[PDB]
Amino acid sequence: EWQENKSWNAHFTEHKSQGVVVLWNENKQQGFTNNLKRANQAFLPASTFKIPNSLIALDLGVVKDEHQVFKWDGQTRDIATWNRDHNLITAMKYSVVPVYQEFARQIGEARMSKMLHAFDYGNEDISGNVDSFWLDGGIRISATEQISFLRKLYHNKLHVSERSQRIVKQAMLTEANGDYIIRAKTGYSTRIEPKIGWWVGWVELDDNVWFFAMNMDMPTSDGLGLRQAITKEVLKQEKIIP
Ligand SMILES: COc1ccccc1-c1cccc(C(=O)O)c1
Ligand SMILES: [Cl-]
Repeated sequence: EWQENKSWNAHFTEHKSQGVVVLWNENKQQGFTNNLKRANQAFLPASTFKIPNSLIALDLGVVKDEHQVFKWDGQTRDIATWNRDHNLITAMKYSVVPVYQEFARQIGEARMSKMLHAFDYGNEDISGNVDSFWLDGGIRISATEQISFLRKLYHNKLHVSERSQRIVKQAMLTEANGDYIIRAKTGYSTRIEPKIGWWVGWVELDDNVWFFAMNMDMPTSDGLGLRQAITKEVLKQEKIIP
């Protein structure tokens, strides 16, 4: 069942923005969103693709574990945190595209395509360059499809090993305190219009889990912090977090 709550639009408009938040109550199997249409519109996944990419790299042995060091290639890039060595944990934390581009090359087109189909991930279309298709190729995924994929990951139901799924969920760890745990991944899509920011993941409570997926218009990098800020305002309004 699905319910549309347009009152959340206030959280976007008060920030002169537009977007969608989708929430899923796992216990009650009920979904909530401010915009049913946009919840089902398909966008480039951008760095949210690091979730499936990590799973595939681990399950194929391209990545041994979360400690393996991927050495900086020595090319100075405009994002300072990328000009350093990384492991899976820090590569996720800092959305280190060049590390995941190498993952994709080693995975290869054939295995990547098969695995995304097994994951039922978005439109499952890797058309484009194997090392950038999630940034400017043909792959697309909606906010509701992100939730479906994330629910499988949470339950270890994706068609990779349990170990691979546990490692990626560890690497998704974003926030934890005495009230909740958030495992999530941000995304920032600029190469194909409309430019958007993503935040997808879930909130673990003592007795329930709330999956979430949001995207919003992102004409400049100035508003990136609104991805988390708007989501949490919705979570607070729905009394999911204090
Ligand atoms: C394509 O990443 C960027 C492009 C332009 C400006 C900043 C970034 C950036 C770099 C790393 C993480 C994030 C982020 O999702 O918060 C954003
Ligand atoms: Cl953990």
